[PDB]
Amino acid sequence: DSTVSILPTSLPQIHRANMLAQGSPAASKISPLVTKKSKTRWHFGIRSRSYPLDVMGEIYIALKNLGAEWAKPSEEDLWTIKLRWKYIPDLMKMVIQLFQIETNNYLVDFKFDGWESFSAYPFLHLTTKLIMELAVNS
Amino acid sequence: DSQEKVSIEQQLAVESIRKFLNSKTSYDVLPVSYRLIVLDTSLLVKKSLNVLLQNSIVSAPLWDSKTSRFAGLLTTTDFINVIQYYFSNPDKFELVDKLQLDGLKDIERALGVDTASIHPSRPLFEACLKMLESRSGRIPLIDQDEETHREIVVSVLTQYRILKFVALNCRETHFLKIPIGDLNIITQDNMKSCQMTTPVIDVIQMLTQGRVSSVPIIDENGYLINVYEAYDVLGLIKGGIYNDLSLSVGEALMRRSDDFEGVYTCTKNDKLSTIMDNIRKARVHRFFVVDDVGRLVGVLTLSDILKYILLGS
Amino acid sequence: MEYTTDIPAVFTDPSVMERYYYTLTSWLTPPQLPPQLENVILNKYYATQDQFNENNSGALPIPNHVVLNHLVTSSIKHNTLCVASIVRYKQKYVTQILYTPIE
Ligand SMILES: NC(=O)C1=CN([C@@H]2O[C@H](COP(=O)(O)OP(=O)(O)OC[C@H]3O[C@@H](n4cnc5c(N)ncnc54)[C@H](O)[C@@H]3O)[C@@H](O)[C@H]2O)C=CC1
Repeated sequence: DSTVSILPTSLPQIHRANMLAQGSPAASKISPLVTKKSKTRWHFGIRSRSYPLDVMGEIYIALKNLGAEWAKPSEEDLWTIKLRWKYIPDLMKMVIQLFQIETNNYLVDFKFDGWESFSAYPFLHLTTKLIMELAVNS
Repeated sequence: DSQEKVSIEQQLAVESIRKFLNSKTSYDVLPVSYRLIVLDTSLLVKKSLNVLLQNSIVSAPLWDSKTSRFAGLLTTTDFINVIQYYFSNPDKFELVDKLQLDGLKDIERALGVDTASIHPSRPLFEACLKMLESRSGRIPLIDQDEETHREIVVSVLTQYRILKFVALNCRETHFLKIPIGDLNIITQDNMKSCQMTTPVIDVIQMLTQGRVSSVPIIDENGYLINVYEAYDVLGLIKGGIYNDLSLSVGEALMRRSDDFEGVYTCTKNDKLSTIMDNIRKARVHRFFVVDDVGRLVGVLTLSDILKYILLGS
Repeated sequence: MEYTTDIPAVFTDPSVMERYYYTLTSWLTPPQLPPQLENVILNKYYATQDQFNENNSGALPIPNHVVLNHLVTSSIKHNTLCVASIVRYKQKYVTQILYTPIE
């Protein structure tokens, strides 16, 4: 019934072999493109080997040089930065949080918090600026 | 009587598919969780090519970080333009190598060459219509950001995925038993084709000249041997190519990856039931219509299949 | 809240954290990482998506609602940064990925 087929000469192995039999010089020279699709390892935020106050110090310096503002933190939330960034609402809100993985291993978590007088790309672009500023200052 | 029966079940199957498209939104086609890959426009064309190949995609929305706006889609057409510009301007290798995605518009100007979207909540039928008439195989799903009041890409919807979505949900496709030859939906007239010795650059020229996704490759006697797709251009440009420009299509086709899924063929006596079966089981973008002995008579693309579903014979 | 560009003294002046240590519990140290934000979970969330589109296994990976709007990163490759955020669209979930160059 079905006359739906895959054209055999369209397959790489037959196409190559026909080109080689035709004597073509480029048959042996040209190799098939092998795209090594390597699985990327993903992490939330960025990790740091420095210690809490040092890390928190580094982050604030970056924030300040990048022109951001932030709230005054209380005793219960020292490792939380409630910030605002200039970049129709005008100011983007972010919440940065420091977590502990191990005694020498810490994670800097970045969270989009909204807008003040949906798409994550403005947020993603800004964190990009922030991540880059932090890498220089190291 | 039996041909009258076949005919009524076809109408029945078509009308059912249509109702499904009118009852669903583009949003419904979306997986419950999925990835959207967007490229900043200041990224190198060179590097954006690697991004597409690494992630098994052929398209990506563009984002302007300076203006906070989306800036259209990167597609194989953009890479055609770069190839054509370079071929015409082989002195400008350095410019092409350092070309950024936001520099793509200047390339277009130098060559003298001239985007639909849809709100996800809109009927899927309407998304099919807009895509057809935009003469594109893709439609960006754009909504409004609740805060910034800005246009946001939710996803990109392809013809293949829409047709697969139909196929998966609607097994009535089985009752589409009228041979495609009797449906007048195959393009037979003015087939743009080439031979194995045709320079790949000229085949690429045919791609933009005809505004088609592929060029069938025949022999002296009209037998279908292979096909050159716009997709193949990515493989051609990969890793920077200069000596491999004036190459023949036959030679260029050796760059094809070993996991190339092949070219699909059918005859006039094949049914859409079978066609939808294939779409449901594999990523097939077109079916080249051949005769008893394998000579090219025509082509049935996803746009032809979709056009029939929406509009009829 | 009131906003200003003045870095909290606790990170610039050793006297401040000293006072805390000395004036007679968990708040002196950053909180432990929530199980939801563990990279082993984040990538099995990635592997189940890849398992459905390349092999068709089980159901799609619904993200835990905790991780929504949090930055995802990977190693810098070819001077290109690759960041992401898992965000809500109606009842669906979009992992919005951005490739930007390091200029
Ligand atoms: N640069 C452009 O404007 C381009 C536009 N497109 C458009 O994308 C839409 C959907 O694409 P697909 O489903 O891939 O269909 P397609 O791109 O293969 O569609 C081209 C139309 O002409 C026919 N066709 C295909 N190849 C042909 C050939 N080699 N010679 C003569 N006719 C040929 C098809 O049956 C179809 O009716 C179409 O409307 C197509 O025109 C595709 C590539 C480039």
